[PDB]
Amino acid sequence: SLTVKAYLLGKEEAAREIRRFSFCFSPEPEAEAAAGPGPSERLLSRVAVLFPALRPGGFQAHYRAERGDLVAFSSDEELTMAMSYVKDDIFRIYIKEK
Amino acid sequence: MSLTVEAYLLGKEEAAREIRRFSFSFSPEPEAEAAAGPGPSERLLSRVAVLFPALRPGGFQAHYRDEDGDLVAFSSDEELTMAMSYVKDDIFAIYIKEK
Repeated sequence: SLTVKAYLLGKEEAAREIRRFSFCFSPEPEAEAAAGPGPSERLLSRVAVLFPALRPGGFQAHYRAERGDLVAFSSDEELTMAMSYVKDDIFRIYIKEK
Repeated sequence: MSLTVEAYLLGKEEAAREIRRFSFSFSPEPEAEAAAGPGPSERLLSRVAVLFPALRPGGFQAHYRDEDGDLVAFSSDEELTMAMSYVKDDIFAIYIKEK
């Protein structure tokens, strides 16, 4: 399992709301239903129901890189890399509504 | 078994406004038929309301400290079972904040 921590940012980039959810170390939930994506579409799904303060699918999750800068990710291929940075079982990300 | 839950009221300067505690049951949920999903969360959030009338009845969010210490606004039973996993004693501390 892997707990993913999300950080809500308003106008002053200030933590608006904080929530976490238990994730599976597996690559994807389904094998047949999955039509390409998996982790991204899954995470972005929770963040929506967890952060109703903003649109359901009108937001972009930005993750810190080796440099620290923010990189709005939206693809499974990007997730597998994001986890490569964190050595622990905690995946932190910056949530921002479009 | 029993478990006392301590709540901390926060105003504008995040200063302790009011302090109150209530005896809780170690059981998973109070009812089995009436319960329509939730249990501990809906139960705790119920007391905090009657205990902290200074704010809205259901217009508040309880934040609990994590392994890191940061505040995590919880609102689901699944989140409660985890919060208790942190505290080893029979005292559950939480930060109450009115929306």
